[PDB]
Amino acid sequence: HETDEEFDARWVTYFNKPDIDAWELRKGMNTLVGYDLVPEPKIIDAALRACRRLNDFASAVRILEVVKDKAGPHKEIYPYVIQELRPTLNELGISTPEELGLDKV
Amino acid sequence: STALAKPQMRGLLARRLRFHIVGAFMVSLGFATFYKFAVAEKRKKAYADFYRNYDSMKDFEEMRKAGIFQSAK
Amino acid sequence: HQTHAYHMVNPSPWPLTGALSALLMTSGLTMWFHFNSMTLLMIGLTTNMLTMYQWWRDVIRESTFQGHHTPAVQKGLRYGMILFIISEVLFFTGFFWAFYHSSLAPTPELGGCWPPTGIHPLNPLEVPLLNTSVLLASGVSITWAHHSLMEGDRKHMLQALFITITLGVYFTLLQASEYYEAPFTISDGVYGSTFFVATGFHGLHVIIGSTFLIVCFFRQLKFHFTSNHHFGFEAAAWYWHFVDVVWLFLYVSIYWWGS
Amino acid sequence: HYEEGPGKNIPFSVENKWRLLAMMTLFFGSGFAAPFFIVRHQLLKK
Amino acid sequence: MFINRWLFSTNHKDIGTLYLLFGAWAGMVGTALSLLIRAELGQPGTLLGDDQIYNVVVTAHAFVMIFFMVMPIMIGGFGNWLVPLMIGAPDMAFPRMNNMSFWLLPPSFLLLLASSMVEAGAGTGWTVYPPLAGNLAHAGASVDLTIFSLHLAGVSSILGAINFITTIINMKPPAMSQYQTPLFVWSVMITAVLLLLSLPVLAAGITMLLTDRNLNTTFFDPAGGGDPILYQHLFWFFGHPEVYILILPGFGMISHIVTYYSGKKEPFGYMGMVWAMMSIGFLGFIVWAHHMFTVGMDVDTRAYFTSATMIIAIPTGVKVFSWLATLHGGNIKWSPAMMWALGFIFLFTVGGLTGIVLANSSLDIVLHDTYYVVAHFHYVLSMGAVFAIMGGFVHWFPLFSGYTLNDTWAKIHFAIMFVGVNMTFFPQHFLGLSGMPRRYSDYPDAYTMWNTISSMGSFISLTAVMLMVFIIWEAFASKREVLTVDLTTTNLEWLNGCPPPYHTFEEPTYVNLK
Amino acid sequence: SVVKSEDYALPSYVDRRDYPLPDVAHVKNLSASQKALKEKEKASWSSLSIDEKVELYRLKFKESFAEMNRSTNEWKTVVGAAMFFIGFTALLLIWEKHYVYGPIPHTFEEEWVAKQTKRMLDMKVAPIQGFSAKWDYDKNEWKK
Amino acid sequence: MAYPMQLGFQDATSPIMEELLHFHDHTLMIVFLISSLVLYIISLMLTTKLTHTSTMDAQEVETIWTILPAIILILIALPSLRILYMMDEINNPSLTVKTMGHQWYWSYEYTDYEDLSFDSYMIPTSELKPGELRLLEVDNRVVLPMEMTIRMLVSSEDVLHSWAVPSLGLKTDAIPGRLNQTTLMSSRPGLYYGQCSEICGSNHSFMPIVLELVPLKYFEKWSASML
Amino acid sequence: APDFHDKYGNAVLASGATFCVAVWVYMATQIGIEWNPSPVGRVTPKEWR
Amino acid sequence: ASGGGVPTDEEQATGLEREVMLAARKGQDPYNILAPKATSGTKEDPNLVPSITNKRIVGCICEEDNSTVIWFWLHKGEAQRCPSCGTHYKLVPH
Amino acid sequence: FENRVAEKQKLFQEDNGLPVHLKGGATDNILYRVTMTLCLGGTLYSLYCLGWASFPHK
Amino acid sequence: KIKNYQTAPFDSRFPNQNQTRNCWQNYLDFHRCEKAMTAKGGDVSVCEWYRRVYKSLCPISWVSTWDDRRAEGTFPGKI
Amino acid sequence: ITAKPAKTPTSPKEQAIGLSVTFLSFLLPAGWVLYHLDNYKKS
Amino acid sequence: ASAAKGDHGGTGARTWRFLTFGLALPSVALCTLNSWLHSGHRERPAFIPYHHLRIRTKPFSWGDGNHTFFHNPRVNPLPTGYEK
Ligand SMILES: CCCCCCCCCCCCCCCCCC(=O)OCC(COC(=O)CCCCCCCCCCCCCCCCC)OC(=O)CCCCCCCCCCCCCCCCC
Ligand code: HEA
Ligand SMILES: CCCCC/C=C\C/C=C\C/C=C\C/C=C\CCCC(=O)O[C@H](COC(=O)CCCCCCCCCCCCCCCCC)COP(=O)(O)OCCN
Ligand SMILES: CCCCCCCCCCO[C@@H]1O[C@H](CO)[C@@H](O[C@H]2O[C@H](CO)[C@@H](O)[C@H](O)[C@H]2O)[C@H](O)[C@H]1O
Ligand code: CUA
Ligand SMILES: [Cu+2]
Ligand SMILES: [Mg+2]
Ligand code: NA
Ligand SMILES: [Zn+2]
Repeated sequence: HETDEEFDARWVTYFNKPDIDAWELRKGMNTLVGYDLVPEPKIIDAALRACRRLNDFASAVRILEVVKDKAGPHKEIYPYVIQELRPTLNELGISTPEELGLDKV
Repeated sequence: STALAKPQMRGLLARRLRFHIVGAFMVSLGFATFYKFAVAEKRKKAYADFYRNYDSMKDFEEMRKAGIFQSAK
Repeated sequence: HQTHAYHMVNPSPWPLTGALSALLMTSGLTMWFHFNSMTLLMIGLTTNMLTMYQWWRDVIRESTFQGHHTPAVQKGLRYGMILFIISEVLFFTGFFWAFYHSSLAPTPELGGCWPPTGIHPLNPLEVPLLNTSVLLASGVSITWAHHSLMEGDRKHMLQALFITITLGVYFTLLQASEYYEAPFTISDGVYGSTFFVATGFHGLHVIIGSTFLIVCFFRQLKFHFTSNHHFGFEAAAWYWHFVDVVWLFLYVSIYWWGS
Repeated sequence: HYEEGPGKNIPFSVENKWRLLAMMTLFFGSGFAAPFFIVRHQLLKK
Repeated sequence: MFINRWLFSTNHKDIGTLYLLFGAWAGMVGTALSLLIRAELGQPGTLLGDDQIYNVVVTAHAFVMIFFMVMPIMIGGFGNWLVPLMIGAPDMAFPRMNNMSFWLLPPSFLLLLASSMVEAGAGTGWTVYPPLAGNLAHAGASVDLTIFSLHLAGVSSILGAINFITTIINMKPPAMSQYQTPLFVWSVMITAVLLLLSLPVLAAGITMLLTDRNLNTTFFDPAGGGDPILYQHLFWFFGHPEVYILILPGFGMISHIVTYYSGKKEPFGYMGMVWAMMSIGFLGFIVWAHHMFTVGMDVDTRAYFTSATMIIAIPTGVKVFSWLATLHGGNIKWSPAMMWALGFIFLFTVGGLTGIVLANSSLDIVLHDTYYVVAHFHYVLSMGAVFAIMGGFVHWFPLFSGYTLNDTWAKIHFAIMFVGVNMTFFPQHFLGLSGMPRRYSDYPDAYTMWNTISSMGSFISLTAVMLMVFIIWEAFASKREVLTVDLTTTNLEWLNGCPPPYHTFEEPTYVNLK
Repeated sequence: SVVKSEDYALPSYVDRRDYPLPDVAHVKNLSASQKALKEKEKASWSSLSIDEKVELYRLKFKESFAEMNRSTNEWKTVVGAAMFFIGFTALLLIWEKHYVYGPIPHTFEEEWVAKQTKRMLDMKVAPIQGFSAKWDYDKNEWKK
Repeated sequence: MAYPMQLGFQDATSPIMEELLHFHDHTLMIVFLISSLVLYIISLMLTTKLTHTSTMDAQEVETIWTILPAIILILIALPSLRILYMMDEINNPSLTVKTMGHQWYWSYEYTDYEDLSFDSYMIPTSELKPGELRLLEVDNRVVLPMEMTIRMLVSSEDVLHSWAVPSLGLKTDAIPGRLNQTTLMSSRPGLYYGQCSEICGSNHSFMPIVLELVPLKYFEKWSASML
Repeated sequence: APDFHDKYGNAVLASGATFCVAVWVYMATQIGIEWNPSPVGRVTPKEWR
Repeated sequence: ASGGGVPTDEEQATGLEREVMLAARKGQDPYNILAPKATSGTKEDPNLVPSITNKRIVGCICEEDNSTVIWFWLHKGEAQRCPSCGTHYKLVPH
Repeated sequence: FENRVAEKQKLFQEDNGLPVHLKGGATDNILYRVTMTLCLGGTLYSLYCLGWASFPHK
Repeated sequence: KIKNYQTAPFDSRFPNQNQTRNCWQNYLDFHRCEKAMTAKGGDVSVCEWYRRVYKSLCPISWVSTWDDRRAEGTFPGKI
Repeated sequence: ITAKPAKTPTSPKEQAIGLSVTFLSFLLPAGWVLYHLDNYKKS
Repeated sequence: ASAAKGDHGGTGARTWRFLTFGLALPSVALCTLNSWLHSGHRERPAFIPYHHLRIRTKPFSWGDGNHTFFHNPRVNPLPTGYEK
């Protein structure tokens, strides 16, 4: 019932659709976070670039927050994902929640 | 300087469940052994030890001498 | 304004008057059994009949006269009547259980036999057999009435339904006579107890079912039923077949096997 | 037709919270007190 | 307008509201009776009187808690409010007959109060066994008033069962099959089938008791060839189904609550949950004589009833594990309703397991008619049926009223009740194992410690009950109006707002068949 | 901003960590400067300041994840108040003992209990485990 | 009899009561295990921020959830039914004693040979001799020979009662018009207490049972002296 | 801004616990409740006959 | 053997019963007795949801045999999508 | 008999706001008042009888 | 003839907890036997086994009531 | 769930009044009966 | 058996009328004949005051308390025997 790689590839393809609309962005992220996994950086990268095509900076930040949330107590996952995404963050000018102060309670 | 290693990212909930259900089973076995020893077997031994050399007439005579009976003085 | 097919019933006082009638009938029975008085009971019986009359009157107003019985509504009433009959079957089942319990294990006080010492049962081949043929025949005539109605035949519906009612009344009169003539009574131990309580509740249901058929008879006289829409008639026919089947079980169990 | 909305779909008023407290006090208090007064009734009989 | 609306109702929400108010008042009566029981037992000696006044209190306690509190709240209250909304129906099938099911209950309760006021009351046990309940050992009107109270409650519930079955079968959207209706709706349908089949048999048995008391029949009197044990069979043929009637709507509410506060769109294993409730309902008709293991039945009959009773653990275990599997992976919201439901899962399991102990007829010889039975059934009733009622009440109060409770107060309430019921009933296991009988106003001295603790626990529960009244008052006093409710896509009863309009689904939902 | 009762049938905002992108924006109406900010968002986000990025976030969302997931001191109130009411219950029990309960039976007097204990040992109540098993019949004392 | 703060069963006085103790220990171990496992799994489900809220397939796991409880039920039923049929097995009694329940006391009849019968009433609390047990002593005890298989027949001359002696694992309902049989065998001499175990009216709490188990020769002489 | 629990939670917890312990200890020990504990290790058996 | 005299529904049905009868003859279902058949549900071919007002609740059985129904208000205007499966619905008021 | 159902349909569909239990006219109101009077009066009488039966009588 | 009676033995006709019919049957048998003997000219001593069994098993009040009803002519069993 | 602030806020003092009244409504009538039990029993 | 009739082709009122007049009512007529050939008193048995019959644990709520509801003096003895 489909490899990890086939799953990730379906999701990359989903977010990479050039004319993806706002509804499809939200549907995708809200569906994805129901699964027992933290999404691979390559999925998050495609979702963040969808945010860019949709001119939605806030949803890009929210997506980074939900990556951290899905890792639960595994505190090593989120800094790894951010590390892997730094080229995309720099290219698109996406500030992390931490850089925006949005990790303060 | 250094980069971070890729950690496990998928199936973390399922992994947690499997590990602890297995641990629950091991503890359940540990408990069953403790209970057989501390309760079930203890009771069998107490009853077997009590009756092994039990003298019902001697028991009766002790009770009779203590005055407990209507039918035996 | 609705765009479903179901019936939003006008606010109605009959649920409250019916509930109070139940209070008056039960506290009335208590007053009769323990305080030598029938007053409360008579009030409760009266308000009960008034409640039933006006409630079912209104159902006729809602359906024949106002058109609220769409097919969806009629289908619900079919389920309601079937479920009601099922609950009545289970009520009688308790009395059959009592009968078999006592007759299959007759205790020493009875003589350790069934029928008990000193009980002389009715001959099941005399009036009980007659009553059996009467209710079976009425199940045939009500079926004729049903088909006449569906075929649009007013005169033969009325004839068949009248014959059905007459047979119901014949059964009731025969049973009343058998009650008077019986040499045993309800106080004649568990034989009399099971016999009269079980056949007595059955006789009450025969009277109820006969009344329902009579309601249908007068509604038919007044042209309420169409050849396709006549659930009150169907419900009365189902109830009547239920009363016939309960009789057949009573006949086989108490009158024949229990003799 | 009927009143709709919060505080309107109930057979008791909630327009004044202190009148409501009184009504709730009588309502639940009377249910709780009844068995005690029935016991008192039965004790005072014989 | 007030009389038209509240005495002449044909509206499923208003009638549900009437049932909730009635059940809440009954709950106070039942609580007071439970406190009188535990006051009598809270120190050795006699407080109130001999076993007659004591067992009138015990008997009324049970009837009030069962017939006037649990059944009206679960079936008449939550059932009427929620079932039509959960299937998009505009009301019940028979909305005027529905009002008579409600209005039969105040007269039923009046008859029960009358039974306790006349003569010396009905000190019979809620089972009303003859000959103690017959016209020599209970001469006078009390037992007949009890019988008539049960007749009216029985008619009320039989007609209600007819209404719910018809509504649930006939009034769903045309595209919705029975396997697309929520589990609470299933739980009510199955409860209604149990009511339909079981209450007429009770009606038959208590009518025979009435005629033995007043018409000189002898169904249960050996002098006429009758048998006291026949009454027990007829009673328990109803009475075992009755305990499944008491818990099944609770199971339905627990499924909804656990799903909702887990953040899930659906319960785990829906068709297994349907199967399990149907299986429990079916098995619940073939086990009744485990209430009669000491009456002198043949050994093979005892073996059958032991075995059939134990089978019930299998579908029930599927439900427990499926609730756990619904929690699994949830975004857990630690609401007060969730706390009630979590307490339910655990404490219902404990009580169901002591029920499996009792199912063993050999052990039941020593446990029958002792406090081990009392401990068992209050785990499933005071910590199961009641916890589901409290969870459902806290969860749906904002739907019914349009106002929110104070959640901190509701959690305080849960905490107090949890301590109180466990302090009340846990020690009763020890009293039962060590031989304290049921229906006693006083006990040999050795039993004093656990009776003292149990009575102290009952007073903690009293404090929780009083606090519940205050909490409901505070909510209506402060008038915090609901705004947004999450998860409406899988909880249709919320989608018409809080409270929903008097008429809902005047235009039915659109559901296509595809 | 302001959510109204009459809005219950419209798509609504929620902060929930498993529904990260709600069905509507937290803020629907934009001032002149907020409109200009949404225009600027169409250009490179590197040219937005930190404050502008925060303002865009707070137009879209009400609470951050860290805010919506924060813990509270509520448990102290709950536990403390529960213990208060449990303590209040003991006042009721004290009242009951003082004004409702009379003397317990004379069989609880110390001398009665001492004699009854001896008689239970004389009839060897529970001699395998429960009671007399704990008495040393040879040394005439409770087993240590 | 029960003793203060008792948690479990009274000590066994008959072999069948000993069987019941071991069977209860077995079943209670299972009850504890299952309850503890459910409580533990609850806590496990509730203690992680990890989530998985999409649809979960149930088919696989429900095999475990039904087959394992079925096995456990069979492991309870086997020893349960063994004891049940052991209880029922023919034993050939040496003695038959009848007891009739009444409001509110028990009568006893020993009519194998002579017409011996007497009434047995609770000792009132005000008349207890020092060291006697409140609500449990009777004026006339049910004297019986120890180490012998005895047939008890139980009935009632009024309402239901039930004749119970927990030490011996006995409870038999007392039903008018019915003669119920049970067997009793005490491994030891002594005094074994029980209490009426079917609600029977005003003094249901106050009609106890006291068996006095002694050697046959003492029982015989007691019997003769009770004529 | 601090809520009720930030402001008062510590006091509620401490006062509630102190009150609860004190009044239950008083009830359990000072008002003549007979708990009827086991005589084992506690009662000196005394001649009765 | 066989006269007449029993009214037909055509002659005597009235009120809502008669409205349902007459509409069924025309193949119309104004009182929602039948389940609507789905379209492909694309944005191009949305399910058309009649209403006598400007919003109606839709229940979406996203896949055949799902036990979970997904419920939402459909409002007049641009087609909306089921939040679970995305199938499109458009309100056709009046 | 002749079929007068159409007449009754017109009467019970008249747009007069009356609930169905009163819509036949003045006789409905009379029968309703009789029923409700017997019910409420009988219920008060039953409460009196409870009162009487709740106490012993010499 | 084969005495040493202690109590009534197990009887396969009545193997269950309810022993009512065992008492009843032996009461009937004894009295049937006694009727046959007192008449035709034999000794009631051949009835003795039934006498011992019913006396062992039957509650005194049952025997007493049955005896009274035989004297009254209201005993419902066949003797 | 979300909700509006209270339309008619119930202050801590008002809650203390409502709680006290509620508790007294249960406790006073039962307490009166239980206090007078002996008065009833011997009469 | 399963009887011995015939019929069908399309069910109807005519067939059920045929059954009503051709089978059902003739059967009632036959049983009415049979029943009234066997009617008239049979002799009432000796009165015996059996204790399982003529039960009185509470007076009946009508009459003198001692008569059943459909008491027939000819065949229903009182606890003390037949009435004069
Ligand atoms: C389960 C209900 C939840 C609340 C429970 C509250 C109760 C507190 C315990 C909190 C923990 C309760 C767990 C069970 C304690 C068993 C005590 C016992 O010695 O039982 C012994 C037997 C009889 O045994 C014997 O014949 C040999 C006795 C040897 C005695 C030596 C001295 C022992 C210490 C004496 C003092 C104990 C006093 C206990 C006094 C307790 C008063 C309240 O009695 C029985 O069968 C009792 C039958 C109980 C059947 C229900 C099982 C529920 C299990 C819950 C599992 C999860 C854990 C909950 C963990 C907590 C989850 C929240
Ligand atoms: C809500 C009410 C309720 C419910 C649901 C139940 C549920 C059960 N009850 Fe209980 N019971 C009562 C209320 C209830 N009972 C009452 C009121 C009485 C006394 C009546 C009176 O005399 O007044 C009583 C009496 C009673 C008796 C008679 C005892 C006696 O009088 O001597 C018995 C006997 O078998 C019994 C058994 C059971 C069983 C087997 C269940 C089963 O349905 C329980 C099934 C649940 C589980 C087993 C737990 C969950 C399962 C798992 C986690 C799976 C794994 C488990 C195993 C492998 C064992 N009950
Ligand atoms: C073809 C005849 C049809 C029956 C009509 C007779 C009136 C009875 C009305 C209801 C019948 C239903 C069963 C009631 C129980 C007993 C009546 C049994 C049938 C009957 O009529 O039995 C008669 C006795 O009636 C009696 O005691 C008492 C009769 C008067 C008391 C009526 C019953 C009072 C109790 C009613 C309880 C109702 C409980 C209903 C619960 C429903 C479910 C909630 C028999 O007469 P008999 O002189 O003993 O013997 C004949 C000797 N020649
Ligand atoms: C299980 C449910 C009940 C739980 C416990 C109830 C707790 C009691 C609350 C107070 O109840 C009151 O207590 C008073 C005593 O404190 C009683 O006054 C009585 O005693 C007073 C002081 O001795 C006199 O002044 C009064 O006249 C006299 O009525 C009074 O009547 C009663 O209402
Ligand atoms: Cu005798 Cu209880
Ligand atoms: Cu049961
Ligand atoms: Mg019992
Ligand atoms: Na007491
Ligand atoms: Zn969908």
